[PDB]
Amino acid sequence: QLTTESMPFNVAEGKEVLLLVHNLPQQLFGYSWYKGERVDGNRQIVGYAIGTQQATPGPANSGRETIYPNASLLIQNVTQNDTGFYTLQVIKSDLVNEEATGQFHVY
Amino acid sequence: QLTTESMPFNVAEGKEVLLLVHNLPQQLFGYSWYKGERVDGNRQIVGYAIGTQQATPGPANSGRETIYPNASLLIQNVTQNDTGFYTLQVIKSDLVNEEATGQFHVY
Repeated sequence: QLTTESMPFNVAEGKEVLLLVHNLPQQLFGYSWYKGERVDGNRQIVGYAIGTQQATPGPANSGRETIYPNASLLIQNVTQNDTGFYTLQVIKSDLVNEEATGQFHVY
Repeated sequence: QLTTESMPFNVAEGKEVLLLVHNLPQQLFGYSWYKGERVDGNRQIVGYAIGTQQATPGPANSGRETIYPNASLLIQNVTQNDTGFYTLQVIKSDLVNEEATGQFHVY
């Protein structure tokens, strides 16, 4: 059920893009965003815990990523290298997690 | 740094194998074992919350696997088709997750 959408999909280099998160599961611990099509802690952008309400930057964090409590990912000042796919992992309390993947284009 | 290693790597058809998990990072949530070299909710074997102590079987559960508090995974009555890769995801509490992938063969 979990899906993500870009807003706007096509983004002008310089201003922001919003990756909305739809159909969030229930029973949640936190979120994890990754740069790419797969879940990879080596390319993790940010890790946010709901209970502690504090986010931790991953290896691929550029400082331009503000995360929202609904796991939505905002990227201000989009670079041509910020283009491509973005993967979200929603960590459920029963450790049976869910992942969605989205993308946006940059000119 | 989180690594795993099959023990033994070369397994006799029908016998047992253990995927030792060490270099475990402190401050954890729980574990998730997947069948394959990628983290993927459908090929999930087991999910374990270390504070609920609860262990929920995934869609890839064959009832031969057993996860331990030390995150290790043991597979009994090993068939030859199991020859492949297994991915453990260690969920931190800062939600910056670590992953290790194990390998074992059956002769």
